[PDB]
Amino acid sequence: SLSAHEIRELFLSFFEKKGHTRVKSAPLVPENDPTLLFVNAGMVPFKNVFLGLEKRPYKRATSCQKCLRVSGKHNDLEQVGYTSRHHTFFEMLGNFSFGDYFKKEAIEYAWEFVTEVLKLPKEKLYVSVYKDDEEAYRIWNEHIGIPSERIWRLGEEDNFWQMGDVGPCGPSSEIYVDRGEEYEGDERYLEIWNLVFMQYNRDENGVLTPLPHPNIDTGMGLERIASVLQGKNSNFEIDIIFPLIQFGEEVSGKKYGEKFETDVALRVIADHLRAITFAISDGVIPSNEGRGYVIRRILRRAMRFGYKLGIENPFLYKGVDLVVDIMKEPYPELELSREFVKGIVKGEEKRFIKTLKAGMEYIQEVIQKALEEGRKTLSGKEVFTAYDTYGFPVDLIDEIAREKGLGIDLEGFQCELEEQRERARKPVYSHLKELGKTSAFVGAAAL
Repeated sequence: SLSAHEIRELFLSFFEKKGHTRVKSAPLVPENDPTLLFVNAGMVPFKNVFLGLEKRPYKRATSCQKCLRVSGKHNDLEQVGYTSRHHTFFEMLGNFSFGDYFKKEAIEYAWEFVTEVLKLPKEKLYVSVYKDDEEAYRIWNEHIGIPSERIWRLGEEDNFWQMGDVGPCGPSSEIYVDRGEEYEGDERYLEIWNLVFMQYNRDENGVLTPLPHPNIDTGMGLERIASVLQGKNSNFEIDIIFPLIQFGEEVSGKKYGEKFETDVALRVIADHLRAITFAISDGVIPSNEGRGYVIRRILRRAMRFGYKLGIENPFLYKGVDLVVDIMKEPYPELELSREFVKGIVKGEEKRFIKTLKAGMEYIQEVIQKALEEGRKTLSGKEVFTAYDTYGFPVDLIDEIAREKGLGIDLEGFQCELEEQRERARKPVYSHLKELGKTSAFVGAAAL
């Protein structure tokens, strides 16, 4: 019913209709936060304002934020392709108070938007609050008029938010849509909005004291809500994503929705195309460490799944064109970076494709021999070969082996690394013993 592009502008213009200043998406890469690789949510750009370190001409903000979930405590990379809900890159709609309005308004606005602007039947909406948050329950039940039967009081894991282990925190309220009895669990009661009531400060001892000025933080995933409004069962079948699945079909000659493993590769390519396009446009260069390596991995993973579909040549650079053309309205700057991003991608593909094929042969070889001889893991040496000789990211090796039931000898791989680190001994820096763990985020040459 509503195009993804349409949903975005509405959200923005609706909150703009209420004192909110439309702040544009901060780049995926944090200008000054060398600890965090990518912006993973809404408030990150606004973090200091929520703390009182940065002032702002406004007390109300709204935005559609370019987000990546490929690092640290918010890392969905391992799941991308296997489900219908996970992303590397995605857009988050948010409304924030610093701290002007609190729970009531945040709830009032959110209810209005979902009922009036989104036009979703109110009897098909469920809400969750923190069991100890009586104020929030009250607002929903009495003031908004949600029957007690469509309100959930849940615990800390479900309804309490924290900025970190210390600092600003508070209860949260999530809005769900009952998609029908034809579904199950969180797929039936699909969350579309998370409202955060930044109410408390947690000190170094874990004690919670009230904040002088309560804050508001919210997040609504654009791809997910669009799937509800477009009646889709997957984020990948939406107007602004499905064309990329079709790009995968056209190049491979395989069809979506026939074989599960075929769809996985298709979803991986479609999603990764958006990630690489947006990251390289925002200034990231594929390298062997940090932000550059995460995208190298993403790009390599996509190359691998395409080759799994029988694509013997580079194709990912062609997909950039589609993404740019699909996302040029809300992000007109993607057009200035188009050819630049395309060239970078093609060069990366061209640089690694032959080494990927040769590596896949080696990996499938030792994998096959291990099954013939009754081995349940790839030895440390074999993992080091594919990682060092063929430049395969560890996570990728672990995933290819996982396809046939084999794990990877982690202690043996750690051992092998010290022995290699030793060849120089007898950029990036690793504690000894960290090396096994550090190798999941850097290329072999970086060690």
